[PDB]
Amino acid sequence: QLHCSYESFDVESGVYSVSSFEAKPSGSVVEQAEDTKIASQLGNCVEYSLYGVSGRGVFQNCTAVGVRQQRFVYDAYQNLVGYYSDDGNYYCLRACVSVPVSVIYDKETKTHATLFGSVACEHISSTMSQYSRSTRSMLKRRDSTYGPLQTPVGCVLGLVNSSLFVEDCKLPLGQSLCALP
Amino acid sequence: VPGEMRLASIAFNHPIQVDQLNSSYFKLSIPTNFSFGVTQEYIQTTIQKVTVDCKQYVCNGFQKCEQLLREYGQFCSKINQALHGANLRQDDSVRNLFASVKSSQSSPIIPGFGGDFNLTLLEPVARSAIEDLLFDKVTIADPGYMQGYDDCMQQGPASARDLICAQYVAGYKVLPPLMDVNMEAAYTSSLLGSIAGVGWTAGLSSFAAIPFAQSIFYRLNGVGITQQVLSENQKLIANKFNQALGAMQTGFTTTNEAFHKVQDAVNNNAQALSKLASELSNTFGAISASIGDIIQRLDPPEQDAQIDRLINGRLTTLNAFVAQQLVRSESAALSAQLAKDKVNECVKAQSKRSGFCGQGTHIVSFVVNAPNGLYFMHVGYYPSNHIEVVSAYGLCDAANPTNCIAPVNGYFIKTNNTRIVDEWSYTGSSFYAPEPITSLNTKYVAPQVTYQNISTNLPPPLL
Amino acid sequence: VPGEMRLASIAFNHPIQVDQLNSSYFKLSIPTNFSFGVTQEYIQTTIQKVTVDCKQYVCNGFQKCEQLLREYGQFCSKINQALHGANLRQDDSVRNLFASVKSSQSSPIIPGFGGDFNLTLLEPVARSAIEDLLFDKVTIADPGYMQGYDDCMQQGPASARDLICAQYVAGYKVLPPLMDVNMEAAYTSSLLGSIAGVGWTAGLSSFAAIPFAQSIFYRLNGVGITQQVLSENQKLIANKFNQALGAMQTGFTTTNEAFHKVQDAVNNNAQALSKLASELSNTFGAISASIGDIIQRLDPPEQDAQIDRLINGRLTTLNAFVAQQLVRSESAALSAQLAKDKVNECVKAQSKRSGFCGQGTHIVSFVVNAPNGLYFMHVGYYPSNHIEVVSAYGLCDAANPTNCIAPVNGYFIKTNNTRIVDEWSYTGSSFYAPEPITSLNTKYVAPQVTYQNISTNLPPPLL
Amino acid sequence: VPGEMRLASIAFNHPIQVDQLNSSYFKLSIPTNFSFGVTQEYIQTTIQKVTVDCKQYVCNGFQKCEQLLREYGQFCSKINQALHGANLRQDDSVRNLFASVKSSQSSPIIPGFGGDFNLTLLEPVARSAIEDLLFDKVTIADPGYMQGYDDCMQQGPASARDLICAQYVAGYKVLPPLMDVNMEAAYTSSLLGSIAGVGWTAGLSSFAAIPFAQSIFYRLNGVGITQQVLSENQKLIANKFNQALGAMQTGFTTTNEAFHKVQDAVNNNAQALSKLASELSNTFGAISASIGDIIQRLDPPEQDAQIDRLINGRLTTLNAFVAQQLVRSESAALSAQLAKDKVNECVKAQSKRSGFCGQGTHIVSFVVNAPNGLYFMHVGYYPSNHIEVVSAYGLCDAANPTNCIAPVNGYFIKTNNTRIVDEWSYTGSSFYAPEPITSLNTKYVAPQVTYQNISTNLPPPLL
Repeated sequence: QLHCSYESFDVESGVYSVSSFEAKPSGSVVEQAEDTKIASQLGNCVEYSLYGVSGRGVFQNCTAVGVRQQRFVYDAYQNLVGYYSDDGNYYCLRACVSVPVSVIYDKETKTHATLFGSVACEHISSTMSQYSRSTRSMLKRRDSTYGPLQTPVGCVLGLVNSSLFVEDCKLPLGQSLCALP
Repeated sequence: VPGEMRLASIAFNHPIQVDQLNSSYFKLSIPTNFSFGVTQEYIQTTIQKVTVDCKQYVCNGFQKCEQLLREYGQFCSKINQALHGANLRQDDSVRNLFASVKSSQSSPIIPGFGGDFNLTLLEPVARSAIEDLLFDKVTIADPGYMQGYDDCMQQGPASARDLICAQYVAGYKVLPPLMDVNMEAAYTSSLLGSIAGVGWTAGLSSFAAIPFAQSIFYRLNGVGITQQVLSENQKLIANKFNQALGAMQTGFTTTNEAFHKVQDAVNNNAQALSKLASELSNTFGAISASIGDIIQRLDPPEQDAQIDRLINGRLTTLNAFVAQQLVRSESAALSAQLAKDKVNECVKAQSKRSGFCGQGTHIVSFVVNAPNGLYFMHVGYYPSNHIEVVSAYGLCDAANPTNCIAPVNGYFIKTNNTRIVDEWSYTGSSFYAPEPITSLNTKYVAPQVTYQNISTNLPPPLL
Repeated sequence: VPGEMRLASIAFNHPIQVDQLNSSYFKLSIPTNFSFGVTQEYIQTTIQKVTVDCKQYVCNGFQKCEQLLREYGQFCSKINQALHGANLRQDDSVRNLFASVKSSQSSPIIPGFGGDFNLTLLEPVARSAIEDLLFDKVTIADPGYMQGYDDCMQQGPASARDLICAQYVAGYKVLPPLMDVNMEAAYTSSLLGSIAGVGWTAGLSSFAAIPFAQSIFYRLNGVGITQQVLSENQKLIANKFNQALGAMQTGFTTTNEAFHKVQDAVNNNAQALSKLASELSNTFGAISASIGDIIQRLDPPEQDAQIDRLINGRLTTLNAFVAQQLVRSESAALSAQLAKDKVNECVKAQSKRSGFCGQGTHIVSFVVNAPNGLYFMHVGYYPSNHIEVVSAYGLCDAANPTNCIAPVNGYFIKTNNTRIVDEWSYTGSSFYAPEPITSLNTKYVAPQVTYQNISTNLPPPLL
Repeated sequence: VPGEMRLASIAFNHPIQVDQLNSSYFKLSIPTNFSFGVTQEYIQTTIQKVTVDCKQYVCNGFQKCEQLLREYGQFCSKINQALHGANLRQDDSVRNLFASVKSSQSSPIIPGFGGDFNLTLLEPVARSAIEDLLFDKVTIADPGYMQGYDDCMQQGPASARDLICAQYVAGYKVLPPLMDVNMEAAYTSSLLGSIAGVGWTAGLSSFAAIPFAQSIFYRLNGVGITQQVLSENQKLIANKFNQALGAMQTGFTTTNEAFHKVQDAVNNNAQALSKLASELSNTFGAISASIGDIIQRLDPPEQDAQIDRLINGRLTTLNAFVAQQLVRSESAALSAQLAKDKVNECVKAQSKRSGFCGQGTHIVSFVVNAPNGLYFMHVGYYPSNHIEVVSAYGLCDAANPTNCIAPVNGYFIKTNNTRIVDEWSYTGSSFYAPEPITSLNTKYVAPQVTYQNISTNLPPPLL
């Protein structure tokens, strides 16, 4: 993707943002009194239909906020903040968690590594249920032999805790972290 | 209740008038009292760094929109290119600044540093009391880089309303700062530790490491206050200076202009992100702003026309946003260059220029970290209780015209003090206090027609 | 008639060559004549402040357009917000400037101030002769704030063509300046009254109030002219300086670059207003640019489509206009910061930096008010008739190597004057005039191999 | 192959710690070794000047498009107006800069100028070796003004791919620079010939023309190095300085930041031209981007609608391009003002400010011409091998409290040298070297409680 974005076969060294993981939705949740097994599923990332209102997200049982009778609670940008259901419970709706991705590239050694942002390594795995495009297998040639590594900037693959002190790698990751070659 | 508004004229303060005179003597206005005071400034150095996942901002994973977006794929490539170039310039501006901030040498810093001066700026080994006031008083939205999306997940409060959670909706990513607040504090304490080693010439080589109180007295000799006054009034100087420091505890309200500028820098960063978020709900002739809605409600010949219109307005908004960010990034770089110059002229040295700083000549200034920039404090010396006195241009021997003298850093004034048994006396430039005229206070000059002809008691030259 | 154009090469003036030499002596180029001269600069500080009644600009009271405009009501709110923020920044820039301009003390100003120097800048207690020339020569469209719309009414001339009358057509409102020209004149005369009280150290505390002519002579000692020359040629100095002031009466033509900049600042303000006015006549696929015309000529299904197209282009023009104003406002604020620095370095003090001002070192500078800014005049000292002379690095006693001297603010030159009976003579740095070498003109230094070995007549040290 | 990336922490260099002490003496950090070093900067002064034949860019001579373009004729007039105004500002910025660059006097320049200093900057009477390296290393596309279109004609190579040949396709015209490289070289050599005539006060009047090596020693006295050290180590100074010059031969790679900035200035000029060229192939709902194609393929009711759409997008692109050029032109003018200030403070004089230049105080700097601007080299003095010593604030006679002295441009240190038979010794501020305390190194001051009470051997005053 980077080679295509710069129209070249010799991209300069740096840290570059790339396409994020979407999430990948689970089985649908439907409420519409007027077909019988999944009227609820408390907490995942699901498609839904609520009396003709549709979308997708994670539901969570939470303290009541809006005026019940009107059902659908909205914010100032008209996004569905929450829902009063026909079981009498208020459910908070927080959409789903996409995972930002960036890659570290050094042109001189022709090697690379990746960073998943502040999401934390508890949500990261060697293969992904979340989907964006094709594969990350070029990293996984070395990085499927290691665990994900938790850092102050984020969760990373292939980064190795060396605990070296270096003045400038020319590949800083933010905070005080640096991606040494 | 309060009543009607009152029409008023804007007051004009007339400056104190002093009569210009002809002949060999003149009227001189000189201060007899003073107060220290503090003025502050905020200089922005950076913009919050962002990136945008262009494809995700325009379309949330739909295959029909993706097929159409292939026609416009070069626009997202250009958006990514421009944003990446802006972020590199921000990071380089920070590194260039901190390369000048670093000293080669410093003092250690302990509690009790500064002696008689209280110094609430001292680290609690940390940041400082002033930094903690500034960061808490400004209404700062919660930072990312800590677990972030996990506080927008179901494993967190129902009351989260953060722009962090709007990041994954819109495809934003706010990038981390390049320094770390602990490293910023290390640079800031290194500047504080260099103060009072920069006197006695140079300061770009040797490091003097002398007592802080003594360096202040040396700076006060540098603005024309005589050392006799400084020797007697040391306790009073410490008291006035500590009162001026005490006034900083009331300076974190929006009536303080420098504080108001810090708040608006934070508001502007939030404003830019909120603009892109709000535009996700705007149709551009579409039935709905959701691409999935118009996929469900329309047959494919009609559907694709509606999706294309929706894409065109979304791309146009991103282009406008990038243009805004490029302008802001450049203005921040220019502002960071000003900050670098003030650190090398007001923090590391005494300034003789005026203009910069509070208008009271200049003595020691300090720097602390702020949201998106540096916050300066400048201690100045402010006059009060001015009096008019008779003064002479210079003095000479009436018996020998080549024996002529002129005051150094001060004036020759007619005596009004009962300790002195001479017609003329010496005073400092910034503070009224008579003293005897001696060789230490004067220089030899060529004769002039306006110099006084002294017939008897002159001690430099005695002849 | 004149004939054909002539192809020419651009001339390059070669600077005067001086041969570098080896050995213990060197060739020195020094001026023997001079003229004062004046250079000028215009620094813009503000933009004409405007507001726009967005709804009225888009539509002139029609109910059909108003119903449609409710869909776009947030665009007018954003236009008002942005323009209001720009106007606040303009007013704050003015107040911050004038806070530094004000002195704490000054002289009274009378006719005859300045003695031998003529000074047409003196107030006619008013503004000044120079300000009245500048305001009349520039082609300024008539101001509002005076009765305004009543001169666009039927109770006034048929020949009015003012942008004041275009204000109520387009919904503009030009706002008043925040100062008042009388208060601006009070600040300007307060700067003039502070000149010649800022010498003899400090100047940020004591106020010297000494004779103006004497302060000029003191500034000329500050650029290396000896006081002996200054004492003899006082009348000639006054004559040359008054000739340099007399040249200002021919400086209000567009061949003067600073004057041309003032005219273009006025043109730019008018240009922005005329752009919005001209766009009221432009259709955007509409039958007519009047909303009332298309209401009369169209049935309501067709009518509303035409009105919407007309609204969309009108809103787009206002958005472009606001973006232009924000850029201009920011550049004016940065330019106002430069003006503040020049007032604190060239007006209130003698500058030693070069760069700033006309290139002739620097002596006293002046400020007057201009359209949208400040207009500076800088008096400089320009050399003429340079000669080459033999000079030495320093002198020593041939009998005693520790007795070595070096000239202060001047040079040791081989004697070519019949009054002096010594091999070496002292001259000033900026003006050729031999003098005897005495203790007042020199300092003691460590010995060097290039210093001359003097075998007999040295008076400092006599030994 | 290389393996996995390594996570590392960014190192923080702690500055050298020096203990602050109470009592009458203090610890002083002072350098014992040094190296010269060179830092460089690139300051852009101009934008490549262009004009656009608006009508030809939009349409290549077709009569049907010309009839339609009459409706939009004022847009091309406005595009021409705006571009012409930008080009005038570029040319005036260049003339204003060179008016300050010119000296009134200079030395002749020969091979062997500078004595012991090698100076590869010397002209090969030409430009210079450094300029030829800079112009060849940067990837500069071939210039026009030479026969140009005749190398895009059939009388030239089949491999030409120049933007010169894209000029006649798109209607561009790149304008010539206003100077000529030979005249630029004449100004640059005139700056080099003025170096070492600007010492010994003023420099804006008299021209000293003294030996270059001697002027360097004089500048080194100006940063607190004693003349005894300078007298002994002349050969070593020349060797270190020539090593610092030798390092410039490796400074023309993109790892050098100043060099990288020059390359990007050239890239930006090319980028703007390529953007307009690429847009000639873009349809805006047209069947083809060629107007002749849609004339051949369509009947005239359909044809003119397609031509109008194609015209509208082409005009919109030109409007965006002009807005980009106006912004770039203004930023270049502001950058050119910075260049003017550096020439008058770092090239023509020694700077005492720090901030500007490489951080090692400052000694002589040089200027050469670059693509679109000026390239500066600054020689600085960098400390090494610091040691801590005992020092005193001042000294007095124990028998007579008015006899007190304080060091000038240096420090009083406890003796650690076997040549000296005194308790105290004098050293320079920038370089450790003990010397005897004599009248040349000191000044008389008022007494203070922290001054030492010397019971015997003091030579200034002897009493």
